[PDB]
Amino acid sequence: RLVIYEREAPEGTVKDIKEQEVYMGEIPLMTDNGTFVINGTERVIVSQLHRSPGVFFDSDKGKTHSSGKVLYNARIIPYRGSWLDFEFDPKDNLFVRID
Amino acid sequence: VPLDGGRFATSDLNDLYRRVINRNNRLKRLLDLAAPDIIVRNEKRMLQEAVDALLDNGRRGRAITGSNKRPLKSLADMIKGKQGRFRQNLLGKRVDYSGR
Amino acid sequence: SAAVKEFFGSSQLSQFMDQNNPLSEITHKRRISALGPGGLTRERAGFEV
Amino acid sequence: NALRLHDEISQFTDQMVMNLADWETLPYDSFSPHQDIISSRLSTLYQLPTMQRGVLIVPVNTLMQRVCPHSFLHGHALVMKKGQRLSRDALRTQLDSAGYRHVDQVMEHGEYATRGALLDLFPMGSELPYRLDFFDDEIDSLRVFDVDSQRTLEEVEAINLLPAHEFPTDKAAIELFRSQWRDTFEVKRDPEHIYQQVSKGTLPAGIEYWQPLFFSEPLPPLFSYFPANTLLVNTGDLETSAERFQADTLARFENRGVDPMRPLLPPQSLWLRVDELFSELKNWPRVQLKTEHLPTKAANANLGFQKLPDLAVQAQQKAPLDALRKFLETFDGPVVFSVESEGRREALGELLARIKIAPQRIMRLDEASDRGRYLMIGAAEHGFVDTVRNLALICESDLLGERVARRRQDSRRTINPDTLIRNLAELHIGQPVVHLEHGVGRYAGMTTLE
Amino acid sequence: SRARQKAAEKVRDVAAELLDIYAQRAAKEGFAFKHDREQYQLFCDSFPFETTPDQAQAINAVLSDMCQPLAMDRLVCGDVGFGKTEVAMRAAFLAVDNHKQVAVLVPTTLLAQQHYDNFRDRFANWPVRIEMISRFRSAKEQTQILAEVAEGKIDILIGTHKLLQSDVKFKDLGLLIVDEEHRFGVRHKERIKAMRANVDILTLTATPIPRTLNMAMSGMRDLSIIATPPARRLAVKTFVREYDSMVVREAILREILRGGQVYYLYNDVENIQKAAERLAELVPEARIAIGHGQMRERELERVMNDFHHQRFNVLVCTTIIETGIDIPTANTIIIERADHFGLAQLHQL
RNA sequence: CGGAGAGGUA
DNA sequence: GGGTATTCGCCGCGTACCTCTCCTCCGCAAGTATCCTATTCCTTGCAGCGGT
DNA sequence: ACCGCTGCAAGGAATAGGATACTTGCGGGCTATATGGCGGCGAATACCC
Ligand SMILES: Nc1ncnc2c1ncn2[C@@H]1O[C@H](COP(=O)(O)OP(=O)(O)OP(=O)(O)O)[C@@H](O)[C@H]1O
Ligand SMILES: [Mg+2]
Repeated sequence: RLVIYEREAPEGTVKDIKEQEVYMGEIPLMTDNGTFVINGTERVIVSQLHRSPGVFFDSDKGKTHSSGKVLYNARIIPYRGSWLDFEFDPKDNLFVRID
Repeated sequence: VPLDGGRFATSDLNDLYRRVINRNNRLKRLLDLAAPDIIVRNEKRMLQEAVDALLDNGRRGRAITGSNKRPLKSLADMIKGKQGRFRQNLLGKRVDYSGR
Repeated sequence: SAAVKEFFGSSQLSQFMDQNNPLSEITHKRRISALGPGGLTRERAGFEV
Repeated sequence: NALRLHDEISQFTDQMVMNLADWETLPYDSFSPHQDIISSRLSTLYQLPTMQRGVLIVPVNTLMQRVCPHSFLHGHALVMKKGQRLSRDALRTQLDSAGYRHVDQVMEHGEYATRGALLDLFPMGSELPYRLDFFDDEIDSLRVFDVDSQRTLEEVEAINLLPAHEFPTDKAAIELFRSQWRDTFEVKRDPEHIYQQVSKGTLPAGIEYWQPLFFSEPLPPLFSYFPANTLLVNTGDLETSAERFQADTLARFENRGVDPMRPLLPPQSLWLRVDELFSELKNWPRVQLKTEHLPTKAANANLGFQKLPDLAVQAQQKAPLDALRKFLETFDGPVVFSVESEGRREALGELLARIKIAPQRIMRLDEASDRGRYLMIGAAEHGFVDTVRNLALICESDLLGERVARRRQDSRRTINPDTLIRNLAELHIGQPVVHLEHGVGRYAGMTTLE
Repeated sequence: SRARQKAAEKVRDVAAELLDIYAQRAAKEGFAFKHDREQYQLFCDSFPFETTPDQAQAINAVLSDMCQPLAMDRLVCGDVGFGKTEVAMRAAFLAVDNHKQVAVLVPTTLLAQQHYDNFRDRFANWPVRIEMISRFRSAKEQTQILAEVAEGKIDILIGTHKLLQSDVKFKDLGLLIVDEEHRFGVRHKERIKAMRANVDILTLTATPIPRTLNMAMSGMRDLSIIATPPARRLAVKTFVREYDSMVVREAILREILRGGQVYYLYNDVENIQKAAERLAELVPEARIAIGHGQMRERELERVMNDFHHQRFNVLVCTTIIETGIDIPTANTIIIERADHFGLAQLHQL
């Protein structure tokens, strides 16, 4: 439904409004079972198990620096966007890195 | 080799060779014309980059690609690795009079 | 239509149905792949995952 | 207007009509004045105390501005052509005020010599000493001689050593700028603040608008640069455009009087105030050219300069040249056609052949007769019937008057015909209806919408 | 809906026509013009400038190519505002001094008008009658210009695509000067070569469209670049900002209080009236006129004439000014929506 | 023939 | 200078076999230039028209 | 019977809406960014004298 404003009127009016059942997209339909038919070949989209978006505090268990020093780190992991990480230099500093 | 649809396969080596030959012919013409130095300089930069990508692509941090955003297969990439000539066609190879 | 046909047709998680059983179909639909986009890689996954 | 006048005046005379190349930036702008401009903005100023004839065109945008205040000009510069009828000891005392030292073997900056007839200098600006050879109250040579060998490399006619920046840039002036800065503004520690930018040696983008700090003597109002006897000719009005420019400058000052980074001097410090500007235009003998009937008195006069009659042409009438063909018979005086370019003369020479008028080409407007058609090439933009001396000037923009089309056609609307459309709504549902812009539809009821 | 009804029959094969045009080109011997030293020295002396040592190299190449028994086909690719047009005039003089009917082809009406004025300016004493044919000239002027051309009295004819409309029959065509050829397609560039094969073509452009740049880089045409910007030109400072009324206002006032003029390129005809009204409410200090190639054309004549005479400052314009409008006072362009423009387009603007 | 991807046997 | 520290980019990571699918042109929008009818509006050419 | 002045009026000219040909971009188009590795090593800064 497309509204059209008029210019010289104050902020927010209507000249006309036109609506029309516009066609957009063909979405494949899941059959009665769970299989799609995509080009005549019957496909199945399996569920995926990924790390949940959020924030996680991990640490390599002294895998580096050979001192037994645990280098704690944090990841802010969005669902969609650019990641964010904080970590510790073996000198007990604190550095950020992006993507 | 034809793809059986009237067109031909990509065959990345010929693509790299066409790139190099095109830049080289253009630079030869532009050197014949005594063009100003700012133009011939980046022409020679382009030619150096093209021959670079022909001999060994990906040894620069930048690699040029065709389809699917993977870099092309250069003449050094046809020798290296598990799929080069040495490990896939010379040390061990497919054999006639054989069954399974 | 392009962004949807690309996902349904050619993805890593839209795969050809195993169909030599009723069991194979019904246990390939209830599959939990830990791979695909936004996930780990087959030959670079350690002993702990 | 100034630019326009610089083309018009040069058409009607031959004195050296010349502008004063202003910083093309806006008040407190962020751009540099493009050093080439300064090389023509200083040179004018160096000749200005002694120009003996000619016209200098300034707008009030530049007239209200302040400029380098003496010293720096007669200290850090030397312009001199061979036609400088000047002595030896005058240059001696001016270099004395410039602080140069009398050295017979000139080798380093700030050194000068006056021996016999030949004068030597090692200027502040360059690294080359020059031999001058004044004869008989006049300069005669520009001999580029070595720092030590005293052997001429080249004989030149005119020398230009101008500073390539409007303000002094050496270390002492930088220290002065910093000291005045700490006097007025406040320094913040940031590698982009202009205090540290200048201190590190670089000049920021709009550095010219922090001019007055560098000098420690107030900038002169540009009127000190005028000769002894000028005659300020005005145009239009000044006590209306100076005020407009002052208001706009104040607007820019408050607009950019934010941003603690890069702060600004008050407009009083880089511009005359309109009160001062009219304190100074009561110090020069003045002539105002204004386009309206001034009543009667001494110091007032009226020059009968009527406008041209209705001169226009159009291809609509079978006789297009009617206004001109009827004007040019009823005119006892001469007529000068003032075509724009050279080629346009031909585009006007084959159009006045259509009514048997062949214009001579004159050079100066006072070559016209009692009775003749002439044309001259310049850049004038509108005509006039000079009814004093009966002459007329018909500029080419008085043969192309106006365009008046788009007068349309009758009726773009019909009112109260087959369907009045009074419409206190009573219409049924499904009843055909006409929207004026889209045609026929079917009315399907009231509705409510967001 | 109905716009998809048209096409798909490839109604005409172009390969056969182009091959036959070129084949007729390569067979016929060219015209070898005659060069008079002093009689062209006077034309050089009328030039109120100095030919930079690359422009005077392009000019010498063009003349020594025209005075050869073959047929020229030269591209004069040189950066914008470097004086490519004076190459065209110093070749046009050599052509028409042998009574040879130059034909200049420009891809828009305003450029046609400007070139008409410039050519009348330059050839302002030599007896060569220059005329312009376009949609500005009315149908009682075209029907006389065409009769003149056919009888062979007009000796330079500057025209838009109206030139190549099959009713324009030159008597003795001797030189074709395509100007701003990164337009015109192909058939327009060849429609004048097709009628007279051995004609000499001098192709002026600043950013040649890729086909006729490759075809110059492979030897089919010659190429004579121009560098060494002429006298005191400064590289234009380019700024890329998100659109902002304050940026627009500051840019416009900086230009106007300098005294120059502004192209405010908008490139949308339906909304250009509202855009000019909005601009004139934003900047009361300016004088604003609208210029685009969909007016009654006696209004466009007036608008771009008044612009040349400083009668207004800001010109709210479409890309009709993309093709070499000179106006040496205009010193600020403001491209309204620069995201959808080609690299060549942005460079010409 | 190449590329990308999925899965399976020992 | 010079001894040692830290970081950074390149190298590598199993064999053999089997099965499957999926991989760019061509319409839209903007501008320009022209041409082509139909409608209406000056424009004057001719006939009227009363006056002489 | 002669004349200037105008009304009809035929057409002439300009003005609209429709069609066609270029240039440009956009955008998907049936062989044209991802972030879930790690270890070794030797060369290149770098740090502390
Ligand atoms: N050698 C020169 N020295 C100084 N000025 C020159 C020189 N050659 C040309 N000019 C000036 O520079 C301007 C360039 O305009 P011109 O049309 O001649 O070239 P152009 O603008 O690049 O061509 P186009 O109009 O096709 O873009 C002209 O006004 C001309 O007067
Ligand atoms: Mg040109």
